[PDB]
Amino acid sequence: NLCPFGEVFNATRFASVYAWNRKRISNCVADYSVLYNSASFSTFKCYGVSPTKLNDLCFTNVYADSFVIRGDEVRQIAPGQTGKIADYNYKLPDDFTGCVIAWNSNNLDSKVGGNYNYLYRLFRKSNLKPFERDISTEIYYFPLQSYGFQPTNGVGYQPYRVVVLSFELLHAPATVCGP
Amino acid sequence: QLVQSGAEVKKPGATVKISCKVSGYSFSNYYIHWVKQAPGKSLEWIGYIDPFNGGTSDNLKFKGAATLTADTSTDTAYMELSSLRSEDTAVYYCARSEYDPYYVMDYWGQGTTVTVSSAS
Amino acid sequence: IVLTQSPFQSVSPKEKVTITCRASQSISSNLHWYQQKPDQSPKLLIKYASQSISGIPSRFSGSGSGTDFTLTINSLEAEDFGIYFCQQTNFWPYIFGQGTKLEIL
Repeated sequence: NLCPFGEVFNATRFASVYAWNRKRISNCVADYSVLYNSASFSTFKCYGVSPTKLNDLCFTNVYADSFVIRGDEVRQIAPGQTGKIADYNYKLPDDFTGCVIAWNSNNLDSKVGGNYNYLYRLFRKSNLKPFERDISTEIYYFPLQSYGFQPTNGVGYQPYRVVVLSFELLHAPATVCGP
Repeated sequence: QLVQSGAEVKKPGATVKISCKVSGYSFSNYYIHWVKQAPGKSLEWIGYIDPFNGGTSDNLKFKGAATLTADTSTDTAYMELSSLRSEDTAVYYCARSEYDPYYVMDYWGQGTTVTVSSAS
Repeated sequence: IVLTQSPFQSVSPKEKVTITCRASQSISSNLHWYQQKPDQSPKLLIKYASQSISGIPSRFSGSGSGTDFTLTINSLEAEDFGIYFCQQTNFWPYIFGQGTKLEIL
């Protein structure tokens, strides 16, 4: 069979940087070749494994995540960084095997005047540990401020939908990777 | 400024590694692109490595197992090309890159040919 | 994301000679352009197709709309021309068009 990467890549809406769409996935066969024959992203940076290799390697579980950031801010998403999204909203674990995809969101997440519905978490009582989620608005004020998504702003301040993958064959069984 | 290895020639079947060392800024905080330059033809992108993690976004077009590794100790990136073969007798270039999606390759290595023949 | 800008050039120098980056269906606002010299590691000329980086004489300007972009080398002489490659962007395999060699009288 398969299992629908569509609902994260080919979806409509987008989750915030603190409330982000976490999704364990398993018992599949996944045509990463689809991820390739898409040819629509901006960046497809793959840690601990090369895109051809993650095809022919055992996968027990996945941890797909869907959200958005402001363009430049995508730099924050890497092992060992600081910033709003880098620490105060997420963190890329340093035992990692999955890998990251991201691309512009202009005619889906922007418009004249801009969009507001996206809210970061600018402060925090605790910089979100690897992969953790503080979906509240705890004080440190409630730090969740929006970002403007304007066609005339900086391109690094244009909205970029990010979708991350995170693989885990700890000891869990088979049924991923396709072939 | 970037510095490669000298010009090289090899056999089919086996593999090779090439390198590129950096000077003048914070290496560990700047991508490095690897670009193939054809023999008497156009260009072709082959990948890039982040210096700090295996940010090896790898163009598929040729899957000669073109693996990227690096080292922040000596500030040198390594391109491990496998399956040396006819389509590879070209000039490979490291290239200075933006750290994230402002990608431009403006500072380069000397460019190194990796010739492929039937023998040495 | 295939590019097919301009096979080569053949024109009197000193003129406003245009090389026409015909982008495929993918309208990417971003781009780059690099100057290549014979057996010389090329260097990016036009950053983001509109901004100038430090160290470029203003002989060749870059512009364009959506997908289709252009580079107008204004008043180019017999001292500067070589090959000129176009550099795609965000679309994942950052393909490079088959370039723009520049020959002149």
